[PDB]
Amino acid sequence: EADCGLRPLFEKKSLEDKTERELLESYI
Amino acid sequence: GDFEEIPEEYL
Amino acid sequence: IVEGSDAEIGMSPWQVMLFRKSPQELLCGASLISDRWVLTAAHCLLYPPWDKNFTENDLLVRIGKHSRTRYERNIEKISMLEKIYIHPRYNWRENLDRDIALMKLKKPVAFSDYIHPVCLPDRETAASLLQAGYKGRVTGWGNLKETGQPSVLQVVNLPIVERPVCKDSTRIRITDNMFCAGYKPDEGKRGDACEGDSGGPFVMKSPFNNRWYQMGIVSWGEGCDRDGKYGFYTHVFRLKKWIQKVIDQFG
Ligand SMILES: N[C@H](Cc1ccccc1)C(=O)N1CCC[C@H]1C(=O)NCc1cc(Cl)ccn1
Ligand SMILES: *[C@@H]1O[C@H](CO)[C@@H](O)[C@H](O)[C@H]1NC(C)=O
Ligand code: NA
Ligand code: NA
Repeated sequence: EADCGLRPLFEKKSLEDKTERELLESYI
Repeated sequence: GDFEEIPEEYL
Repeated sequence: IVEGSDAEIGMSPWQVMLFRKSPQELLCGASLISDRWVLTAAHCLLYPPWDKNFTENDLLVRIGKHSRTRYERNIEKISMLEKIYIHPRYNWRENLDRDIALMKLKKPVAFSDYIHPVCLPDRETAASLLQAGYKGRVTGWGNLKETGQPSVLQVVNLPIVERPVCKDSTRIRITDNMFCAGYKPDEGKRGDACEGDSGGPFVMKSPFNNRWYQMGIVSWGEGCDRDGKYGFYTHVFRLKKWIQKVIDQFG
């Protein structure tokens, strides 16, 4: 669980998915 | 029932 | 999922499909929280009003999936259940209060590009993220409309709704163990979970450590994507002590 919530194909490679920015922008 | 059959080992 | 989009490959590697052995069909969504534990909604396994009461041997868990119906050879892994644990105060008689269940796998699942556990929130992360307006993400292979089925995993982002608005949308008694999410009629955008998405994760990406946390479990709604209605989610953090007790004792 030390590695939980970090996706091999996104966070682990520093790639962003197509809509995660929408979430970040809502965290005002 | 439009699911592809899974390997028998799992059933 | 109504009004969502196709997931990208590996976008939700904690997504689990609960799969009925006979007849072979999708039962529910669920989520991978460690190599041996899967989290889902209690009503996926136990719901007496519809004569639903599944035992371990009735079910399989399918992990790493993208296509709904295909057998994804070399990608998905299919696991048998060792034991089901349903919350002892799960209220199926009234409002689905404490709609949460754990499933222990017979053997640990191997993590891969497509299979990886989501985090469970600590108090601080919950306090910081569970705020009206903040958006989470819901995923599943459920119906695309209230009254067909997707070819692949669907995803939609939805804002958490103010508690008074949640309460005023329904005649159902809402508890502190639930939150609601979805757009208001005037917001223009839409989207919702639907039949078959139950048990799936509502996740948020922490802007503090850039990790994904499961804040909610898809629980109930009146219809799907109806104006003036909202999806209701089990509040995972509020039930975290039970989760830890189960994993501690039976892990
Ligand atoms: N339609 C009922 C409403 C309800 C609520 C409390 C108690 C009894 C009935 C419902 O959503 N469900 C009754 C059985 C399980 C659940 C369901 O279908 N849940 C799926 C779902 C979840 C979400 Cl968030 C949105 C849309 N549909
Ligand atoms: C559900 O199934 C188990 C096993 O058959 C049974 O013991 C239980 O009483 C049933 N009904 C419930 C949990 O409401
Ligand atoms: Na009300
Ligand atoms: Na709605």
